[PDB]
Amino acid sequence: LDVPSSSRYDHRIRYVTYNPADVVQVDTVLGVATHIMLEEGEQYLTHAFGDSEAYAFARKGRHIFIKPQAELANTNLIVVTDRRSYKFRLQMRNDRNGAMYELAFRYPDTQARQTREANARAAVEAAFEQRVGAYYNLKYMMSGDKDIAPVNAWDDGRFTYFKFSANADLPSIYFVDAEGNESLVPRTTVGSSNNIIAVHKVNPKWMIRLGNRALAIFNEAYDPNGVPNDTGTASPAVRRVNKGGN
Amino acid sequence: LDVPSSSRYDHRIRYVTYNPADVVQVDTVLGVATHIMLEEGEQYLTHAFGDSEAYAFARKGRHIFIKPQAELANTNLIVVTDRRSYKFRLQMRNDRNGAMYELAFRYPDTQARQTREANARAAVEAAFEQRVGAYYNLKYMMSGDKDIAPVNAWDDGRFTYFKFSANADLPSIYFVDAEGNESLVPRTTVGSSNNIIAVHKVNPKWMIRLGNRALAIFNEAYDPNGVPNDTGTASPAVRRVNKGGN
Amino acid sequence: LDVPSSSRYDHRIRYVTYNPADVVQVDTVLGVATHIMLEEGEQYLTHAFGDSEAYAFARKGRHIFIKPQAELANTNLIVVTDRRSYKFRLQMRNDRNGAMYELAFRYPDTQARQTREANARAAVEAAFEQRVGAYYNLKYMMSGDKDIAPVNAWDDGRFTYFKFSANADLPSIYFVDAEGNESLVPRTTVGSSNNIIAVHKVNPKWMIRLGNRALAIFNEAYDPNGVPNDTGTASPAVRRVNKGGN
Amino acid sequence: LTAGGGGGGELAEKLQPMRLSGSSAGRLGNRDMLITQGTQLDCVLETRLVTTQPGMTTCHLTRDVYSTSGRVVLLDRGSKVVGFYQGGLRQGQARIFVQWSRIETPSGVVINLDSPGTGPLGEAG
Amino acid sequence: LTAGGGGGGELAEKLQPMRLSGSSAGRLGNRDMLITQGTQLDCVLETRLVTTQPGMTTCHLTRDVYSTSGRVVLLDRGSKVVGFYQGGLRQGQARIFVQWSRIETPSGVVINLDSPGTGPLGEAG
Amino acid sequence: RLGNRDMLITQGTQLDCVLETRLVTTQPGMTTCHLTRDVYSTSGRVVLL
Amino acid sequence: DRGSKVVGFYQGGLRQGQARIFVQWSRIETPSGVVINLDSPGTGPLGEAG
Amino acid sequence: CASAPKPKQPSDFNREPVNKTVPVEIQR
Repeated sequence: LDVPSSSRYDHRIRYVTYNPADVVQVDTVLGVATHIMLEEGEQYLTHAFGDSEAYAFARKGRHIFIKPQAELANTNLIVVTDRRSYKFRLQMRNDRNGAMYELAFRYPDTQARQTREANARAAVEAAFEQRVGAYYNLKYMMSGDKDIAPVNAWDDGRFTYFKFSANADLPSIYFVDAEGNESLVPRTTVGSSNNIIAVHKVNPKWMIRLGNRALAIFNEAYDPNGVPNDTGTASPAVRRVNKGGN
Repeated sequence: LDVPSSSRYDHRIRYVTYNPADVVQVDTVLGVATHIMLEEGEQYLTHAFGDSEAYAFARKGRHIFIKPQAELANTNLIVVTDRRSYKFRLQMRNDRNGAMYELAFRYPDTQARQTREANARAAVEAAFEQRVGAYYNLKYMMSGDKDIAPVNAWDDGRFTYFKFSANADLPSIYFVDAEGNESLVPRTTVGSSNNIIAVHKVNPKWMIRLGNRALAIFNEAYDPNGVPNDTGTASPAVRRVNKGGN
Repeated sequence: LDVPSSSRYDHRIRYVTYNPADVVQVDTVLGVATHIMLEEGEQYLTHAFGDSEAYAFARKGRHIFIKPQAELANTNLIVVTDRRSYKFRLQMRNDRNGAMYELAFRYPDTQARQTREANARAAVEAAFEQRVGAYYNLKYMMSGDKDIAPVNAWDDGRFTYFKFSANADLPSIYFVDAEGNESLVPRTTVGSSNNIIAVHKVNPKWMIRLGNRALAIFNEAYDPNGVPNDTGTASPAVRRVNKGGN
Repeated sequence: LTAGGGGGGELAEKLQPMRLSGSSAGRLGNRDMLITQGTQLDCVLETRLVTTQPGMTTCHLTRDVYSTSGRVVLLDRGSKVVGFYQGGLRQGQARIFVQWSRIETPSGVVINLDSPGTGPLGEAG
Repeated sequence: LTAGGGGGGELAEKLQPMRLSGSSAGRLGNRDMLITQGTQLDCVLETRLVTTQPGMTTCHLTRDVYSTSGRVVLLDRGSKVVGFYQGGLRQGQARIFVQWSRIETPSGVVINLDSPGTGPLGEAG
Repeated sequence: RLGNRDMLITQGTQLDCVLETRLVTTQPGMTTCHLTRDVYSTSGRVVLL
Repeated sequence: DRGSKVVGFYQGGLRQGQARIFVQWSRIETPSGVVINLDSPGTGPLGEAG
Repeated sequence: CASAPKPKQPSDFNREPVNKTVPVEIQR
């Protein structure tokens, strides 16, 4: 028997920590309506009374109202939602003292699970931001129309970064292969001021076009081997794991 | 007469382990509704009371609600389902003590079946990964556009593996016949970082193409006889057994 | 009077062995439901009581429930199915003791029938396998494109077998007549690893084609006379008999 | 015995959105008992083909076909595939559409693959 | 056992307003598990293509494809894309419209991207 | 799965027969031929035709 | 922001005497995740239609 | 008078081993 705990402001609002192997001791009185407060997103499925006509039951979504509609009602209420089952021991008070207006639940299990994802998301973000053990290639040379040129270009072994000044237009960057053909390469724009274009490849030669002006970028320390992507992410400290199961 | 065992938080929640050759003692006091819970996926077909008028019945999916609707309602409940068939011995406690709110079943049969299938899956997986009795051919030459070349090529007697570095685009690999004609060969991309292309055939010559660049691979130690596939799988330690019968 | 035998767990659960020559002694107490479970795939046809008014009957597929509905319920139940007709002696108990919840069966007739079919199939398979007194012609030559050649060719006087290595594509094999015309011959792939094409004919010459490569196969000990097919099967031990009668 | 404003007509019609609904990724169930779309089955053509009259073709698999995981052989070598063509050629055409209908394993497995037959390098027809 | 004035026709039709409804900006939910419209997937064509008959194409991703955030590999390299064309060319056309239908990841992920297939620089068909 | 392979002839089986009637396609007509060889089952063990 | 990816489409092709195709830009994506459906016309560098 | 071009044929002059070092997938 778990007794709902009254608030410090008024003894008439009560809280209980849900327990799948326990029953809530509901001390109802004459002529008051008790609000049972269910969890957000719970799909109410069924309720059952051990004495149905002793109590009045109405539901609106996740809100439960009960009220004693008969004399000497000592019965049980069990309401099953999509995730769990609730247990109640409805004992009426003869003296009509110390009623129950709202009964609210606390879920250690659900908030504890959510505590896990908050911690895990924080760990994932920290792992992306530490970027430990990265080697940077700076041997990049350029030749062409220098007015669309970056101020800095480098790669970390996985992506290639071109940094542009604030007064420059951000041009379009193309992947140049061995025979000289240009092809599309995906880009993401990073940096606090969005001044860096990160392309998702390391290549020996690059093409930068803007309007009718062209600039060629040459990686002068191209490493064919590179570093393998064993984790599924852009960081060695974050693993992409198969959730879908199936 | 399997008498269930109560929780510690409240006597009103009681558990019993299923058994197909025993019945469960259910105590149905006056004024309570008992929650009989079936396992997920279990399909209810029908049921039969010792007295239909004696007790109240209500099912919603896999949830059974019962309630004594008459005096001296001492009867039997037999509810049959897709998987199993339960057996209850309903008997009212005239003193309105020892009420039961839920009857939770623990099933050793499904547990044994899951443990058996999990063990079989683990054995099959271990046999696949062990790959003992494997002979490796490493006598491979190449001539052509070396920029799309593998860093390694070998074969194990059944499949040919081409390994590519991390900065290399994965090319398309074709099967070359005696007259020089290329044709498709089925492909699977394996390796921790998807760096190995495994083609499902051992052949003297291979064609690697990426764009307008081409590279020819030559198996210098081609073994026409190979290793016979008597088991139906890629491993000699895993059979492929005809389930369908018919 | 086949008396069902109780289980070691609860007396209410009893087992009986079916017999086309004995009746089952069914003991019913008042206000309990007896579950008489039928066989798998067992198609219930009809039943018939001594008193439709002494026993309540409910059926759902292969599940049959009964209930005593009158005093001195001393009647008989005969439920007939396509496989078999059951038979029970229904005797109501005036003490409400020694109840029966389910009646579970065991079927010697079905397993006896199954063992005959298994024995017949096993005998036929043994006869197909034994293949005693077999002479094999091995004088086969070949000329043409040897890259598609078999590793072994022979015939047993009825079929011709070409064995191909593991790393070899299986080609298409054609019948060559006296004028040099090729025509389709039926084939079946045999061997543990599907390495052998058995063609259903013995011929002096064969042609093997794979793509644009051809290989001629010559039977250098061709027997025009062969071994007659007096049985109608591929083996002299198995006889094909006319079931259709008419 | 038994119990019982409307204007801008051209420019506004050219500015109607094309709203393509997004997709959501799934996952294949058992990849050891599964051959997925786009797998190339290499077979050898048995019947000589002449497209005067509609007719049925036949070929046999030259090689084993493995599952999408590359671990289990799902279609054996020597499996008989049965197809058909119809309709003939038009002027300027040089390839006939062949649909393959069913494949029979040398051990009794039949699966209805109603697939397009192609050339040795995947060219249609 | 069981329980239970109207004139100015030309000029006043040329002055009919074009009222185009405004838009409201939204936000992408998880930019780590999302590949958005206009991402360029670089694959390598496997089947040789001849547009005499309607057919089905196949290609494999040459590179890893990252999320919008550029932080997670969503489509691995070597993933098999399956497409199709139909209808053939008209006089004066030199490009066929190929639609790519599904992509299968080497780890078993399938997603229905029903996208236009383009050339190496995104020119349609 | 095919049920009984010893009592089965499947699609794509080639039946070799020899034409009896001379064929001239001026008028619609009926042809006739006789099997030259025994035709076995898919298992290759029983002569079905 | 700059680097925001804009996605459009064209259709129909040109007729004789035409030298500009009508492109409609459909949606834009900000490098920080903001997407707004702008179904605007695509023009040349000085606003000439198509 | 017109036949579809063939793909590039690789040159046969620079024939060299593919495996400069043994892979680690052989566990060597």
